[PDB]
Amino acid sequence: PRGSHMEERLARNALEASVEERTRDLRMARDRLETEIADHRQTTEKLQAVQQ
Amino acid sequence: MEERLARNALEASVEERTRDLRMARDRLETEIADHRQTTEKLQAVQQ
Repeated sequence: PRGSHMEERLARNALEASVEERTRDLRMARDRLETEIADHRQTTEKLQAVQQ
Repeated sequence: MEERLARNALEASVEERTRDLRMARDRLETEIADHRQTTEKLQAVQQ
């Protein structure tokens, strides 16, 4: 006993799960990298201030 | 001179971090762009 769009909804669930998990991974990578860039910016700004 | 060598080593370290962070940024930019085109194509095949 199957709905007329059951297979299509299951395919949608599969694709959605994968795409959203990739999205979370890329958000996390982006977060880590922004934090590193901020550390680097603080470091360079402070070293610039003391160079003269 | 010791202070000059230490200075240059720190300078070199900082320039290296700049290069690595730019490489990482460029790569993640491409990854994000590619993912976005996947999501847009996904979304349009439904509607």
